[PDB]
Amino acid sequence: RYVIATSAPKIDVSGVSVEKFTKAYFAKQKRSGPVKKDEAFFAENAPKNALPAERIADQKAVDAKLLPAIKAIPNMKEYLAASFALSNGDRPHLMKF
Amino acid sequence: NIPPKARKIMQLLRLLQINNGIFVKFNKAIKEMLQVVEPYVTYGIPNHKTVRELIYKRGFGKVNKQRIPLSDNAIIEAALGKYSILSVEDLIHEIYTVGPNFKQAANFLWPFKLSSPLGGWRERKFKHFIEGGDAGKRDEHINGLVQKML
Amino acid sequence: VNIIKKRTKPFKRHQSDRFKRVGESWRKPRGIDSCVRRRFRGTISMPKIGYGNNKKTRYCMPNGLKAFLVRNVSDVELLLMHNKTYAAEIAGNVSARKRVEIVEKARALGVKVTNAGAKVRSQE
Amino acid sequence: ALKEYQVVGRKVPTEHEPVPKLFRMRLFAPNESVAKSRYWYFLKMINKVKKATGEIVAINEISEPKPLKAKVFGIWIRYDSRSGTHNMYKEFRDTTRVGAVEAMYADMAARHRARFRSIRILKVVEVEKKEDVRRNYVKQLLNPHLKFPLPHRRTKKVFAPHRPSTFY
Amino acid sequence: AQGHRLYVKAKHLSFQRSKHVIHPGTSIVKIEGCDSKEEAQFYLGKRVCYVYKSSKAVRGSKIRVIWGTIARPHGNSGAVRARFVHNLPAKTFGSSLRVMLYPSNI
Amino acid sequence: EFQKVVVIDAKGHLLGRLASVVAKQLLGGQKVVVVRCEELNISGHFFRNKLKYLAYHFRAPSRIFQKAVRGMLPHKTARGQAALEHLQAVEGIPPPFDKQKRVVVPAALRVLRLKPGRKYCTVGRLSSEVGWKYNDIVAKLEERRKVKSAAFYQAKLAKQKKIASAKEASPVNQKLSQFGY
RNA sequence: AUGUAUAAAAAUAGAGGUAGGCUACUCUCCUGUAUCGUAGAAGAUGGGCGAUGGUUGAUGAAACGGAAGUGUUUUAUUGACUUGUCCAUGAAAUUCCAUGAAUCCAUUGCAUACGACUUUA
RNA sequence: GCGAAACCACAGCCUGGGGAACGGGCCAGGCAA
RNA sequence: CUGCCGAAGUUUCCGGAUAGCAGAAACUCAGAUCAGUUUUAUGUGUAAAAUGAGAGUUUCUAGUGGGCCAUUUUUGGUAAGCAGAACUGGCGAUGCGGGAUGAACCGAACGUGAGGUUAAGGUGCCGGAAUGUACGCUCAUCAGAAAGGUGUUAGUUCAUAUGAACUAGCCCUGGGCGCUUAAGCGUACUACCCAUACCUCACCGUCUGGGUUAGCUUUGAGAAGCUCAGACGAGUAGGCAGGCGUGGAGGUUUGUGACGAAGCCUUGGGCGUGAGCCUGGGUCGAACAGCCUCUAGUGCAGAUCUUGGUGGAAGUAGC
RNA sequence: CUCUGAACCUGUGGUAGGUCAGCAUCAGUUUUCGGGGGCGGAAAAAGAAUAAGGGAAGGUGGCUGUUUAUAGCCCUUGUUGUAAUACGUCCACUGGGGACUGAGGACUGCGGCUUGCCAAGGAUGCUGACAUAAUGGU
Repeated sequence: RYVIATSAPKIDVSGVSVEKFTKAYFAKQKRSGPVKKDEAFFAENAPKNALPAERIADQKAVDAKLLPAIKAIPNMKEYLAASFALSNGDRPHLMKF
Repeated sequence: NIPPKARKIMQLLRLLQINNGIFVKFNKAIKEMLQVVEPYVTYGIPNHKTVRELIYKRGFGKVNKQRIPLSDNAIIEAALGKYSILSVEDLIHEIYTVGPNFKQAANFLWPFKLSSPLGGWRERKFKHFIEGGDAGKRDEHINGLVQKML
Repeated sequence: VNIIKKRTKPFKRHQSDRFKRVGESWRKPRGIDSCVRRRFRGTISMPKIGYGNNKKTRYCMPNGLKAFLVRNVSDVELLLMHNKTYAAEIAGNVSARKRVEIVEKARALGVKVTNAGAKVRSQE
Repeated sequence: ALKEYQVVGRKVPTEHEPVPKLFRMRLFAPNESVAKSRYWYFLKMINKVKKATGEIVAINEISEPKPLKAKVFGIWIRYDSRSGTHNMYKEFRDTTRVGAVEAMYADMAARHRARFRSIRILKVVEVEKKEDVRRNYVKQLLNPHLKFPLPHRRTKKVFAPHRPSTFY
Repeated sequence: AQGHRLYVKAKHLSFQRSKHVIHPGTSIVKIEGCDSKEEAQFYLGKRVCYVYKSSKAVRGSKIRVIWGTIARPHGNSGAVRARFVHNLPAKTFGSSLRVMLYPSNI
Repeated sequence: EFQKVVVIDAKGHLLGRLASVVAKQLLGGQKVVVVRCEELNISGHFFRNKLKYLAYHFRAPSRIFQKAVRGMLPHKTARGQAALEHLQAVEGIPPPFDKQKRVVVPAALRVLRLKPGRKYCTVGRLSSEVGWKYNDIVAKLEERRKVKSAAFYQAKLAKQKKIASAKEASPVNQKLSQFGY
């Protein structure tokens, strides 16, 4: 619902392994990791959930399987780079996206 | 401000409320009967769809003097089993074809409480239908009207 | 079955705002030519049985509990088996001495006390 | 949405009148029910036959046999005024007989404030001969030199930036 | 500052009302570029919002937004009927309402 | 399309129709400025409108146009009072607005509303003999501004011609003409 | 606030432009869904290439603009930027929406319901 | 300096129409500082 | 304080007894009778088919026991209007949408709410809704929302392309702003706006019809309980019912209270449709309350009410 | 011997209480765009197509007059055909958009799919954020 379906020329995405992408992979980390009742005081237990490398390595593989795909289509790489916006007198119904 | 003679006639027809609707057996006595209530009712010939659709969507029985919806075939046969009416199709057939038990079948259906029509009536409503209003006889034009109140 | 009310605002007496000898307690206006009694536009409402709330929700606090007035510590004990529907209201004249006895007993019993922090003071 | 409905009716047969005569006339009604009611009123005026005394036998609508070919239609009408007794006959050029009829009703309803009940359609005929045409305006529409600019041009998108050209 | 504005500007006209009786539960909104009832079908269901500022600094910011949802069209000129979580104040007549493009059906 | 500030030229516009569209726009929280109000037009010949004013006291059409709107808006309501100040009616085209675009209202244009051969009255001509005594100076400013504007237009036209020739000379133009640009 | 973008006059029942020597021309209109601008971690780091132009900021003022000119250009130089054509990194687990004069005062009669007024001081 | 009584639903621009007075309240109006 | 029922508003004889309306009870029946009903047919009445509704009695007892308006009917009128009787409805006991506003006009008759759609009336602005489409007519130099016209518009008819006589419409003469091939009129067809109305659902109550015990591990026997279904909801006079509150009285809570009773104020929090209630804080300082019954000097906005207090008038009349 | 989920270490094991937004699959009430079709109408009328004839025109060619020419039209048949469209009506035909509701609280019943399962006797899932402020009230 929060995505506008654009009629841009379709890009082959068959190459990337999409099966590993599941609800568990995108699940938010469980509210876990109990701490002993002395470190909560003085605020000396704060960890960081910094993005794991394999999450990037997953994406770098995805980039390695989609970045080669996209440059072949002319202006596609720049088209994704550009940021969508509306000018004055813009009627979303009239101009199909 | 309904005339007293008109109100007695129309209570006899169980049209106690505005935008109500009942089935009437057309006969020689009916024409001169509803002459008094011509500016207060409209009527016409309903096709099988209108007869079917009213009983399905808005057909409520009269079981122990209660407005009991007809959403199961057991209700009709419990009340109209003696007249070989055993399901909704038979009720439609007893109404549409006007069988021997039309008097009992008609009384069993509670007066259909229709709604204000989709799109409303004509610009003016309380004149004769032939005179641009929506009162009085309209023949096969009733079906278009019921499909606005269904 | 959630705690939903057909109206929040109270019913004030007609013309009770203008006068001070006139109390805000709702009194039925019996005036023969009273247009406000006659239900005109721009007037006030009037209590009707149509304003009653759900019979499974009448007497229910916004959190779903029905207030129950406990005088002494004996009363707080009988709410042992209705702690999910009733809340131990502590009477207004119960002294601070028995007020703690009521709150400590009710805490272990599992019941909810509505005015558990009145006249008392915590100490760590 | 007027449409030309043919109506045929006859009185109820009885031992006194075993075979009733067939009365048929073409009248313009927006629906079948209006046509039948108008036919009974016409017969009461002329033959004095009640609705119960008679019955309709056939109702049928008539399309324009050549709706794509322009024609001229002359209608004779009797209209009710303050005196309650008036007669008129008018001519119109249109491609459909119903189109001519609804055109006259608007003209009657404008010039004389004429109601549907008051108007009774007396005669309908097709004008074909050039010499048959009598009215001046249709005469001007008959000569082959019909050429003139479009009248009433006047052509929510409010606040148009430029001044409208309103020309060719 | 070309960019941003993933929404469509709209103006809050008034309430749903008779000649003398007003029901403030629903409000009339005239969306730009909408000029027919058949066209307003596209905007049925979108999320409209009223954005205003205030002196108090709440959560470190100064912006308060009253969300809403377009429900049905209103007449032949592209007006729509929008219901908000809080009924709009009667002072905001003739203001700006931002009709963002979600929930998108396209 | 609506703007924070809108300039509307009153030449060749009906008073009532112009009053209606601005009345709705003013209630819409929009600032509207009306110029050349002296050139507004009212259906009916000159004598009839003269008799209308004689029965009726502000001589300025800018005030008269404002007065017509004032009774055409909820003046008693404080919302109507606030919306009144957002409307600025001035005679001629003042320098603060001469260098800005002047849009027109189709629903008020005489050519789109008046039958040919129908008499009409001009407010500035009508006001000339009722107390207004500034027609010459107002007119004198009009030719002075339009002469300067015409010279500006010629320079803009020459610039437009040069860039149009440059645009056609550009091979990029017809490279992707399939888009209609 | 969200591009907070846009200047002819004038006919409209003919206008405008275009070109020729007011007289003979031609072309466009029939709107703005037009035109301009809108490409980058709000638009990054650099490498270029390519313009070697463009975009502007900063100040140094020149003219124009009486009306309400307070803004339009002209620029002078400098500072950057430049997605104009391209690259390489980079930008994220928030891992589905919520974001100093004057008055009183004194003088003062030129006044005078009373102030005011009236010069002087 | 010493000091009332009467009175008091509440008020107080009109213009007209508002059918029963309506102006002192209602609607159209202007006014309204 | 809430809930239910709720007239009559007048015949008829004669201050009344009747009646009638509304109830309240007792009866007998739905296989019995009915109907401000309609037909059929016999001579408008009468008698015997449909459409509906269960229908009929007896007893005893509150209130009314006026009108206004409108429709109509007549008779006369009588300057002319009109008047006089009637006739039947509506208001009166009744709010809401519309009619600029307005008690009689157009709609629609009312529990609290959500959505939907409408009636009457409306879509230029104020004003919610098309500055809709098609077609004409209106030019007013007072529009508009008896007649005359060197007044037009369409014309007709008759005379020989022109006139005359005419046909009719409209103008001239005799809610605001504005509107003028309308935002005027007239017709037609689309679309839209909205009522306490119509539909669907939720909820409160009322009435009606059920179900429920060898009380079955569904446990739901305060049988005065629990449960199920449907329709319904204006209200004066008046009738019926259930409750809230005050002082005191017998019983009771093995009730509360100097760790603060009663009271009082307070934009603290709650509960109940409501009468009312419970509680937090501040003052306060010696008593008080819930429940079942008993009981009465028991509930206030009025009485030119009694008593006390206090203002404006007013620093006024003034001394 | 069991038990005390008994106290602690041991678990960093497993599930996580209200308020408010989000989407989804459903249900009731709806409003709005569609698509595909059946039957009926002069079996639309037309029209195109279609072999002619005749006719006159506001007359082409010839010359106002004229009759298909160096334009043709109209009418009449003929004409494919069971044309198609439109209109009217039906579908227990189908595909989307949006809003408002969740009353009830084991089990029954009535249906369909095939004991089980289901859109069939009324809402359940996936998630989040807020909470340590949001939602709220005065």
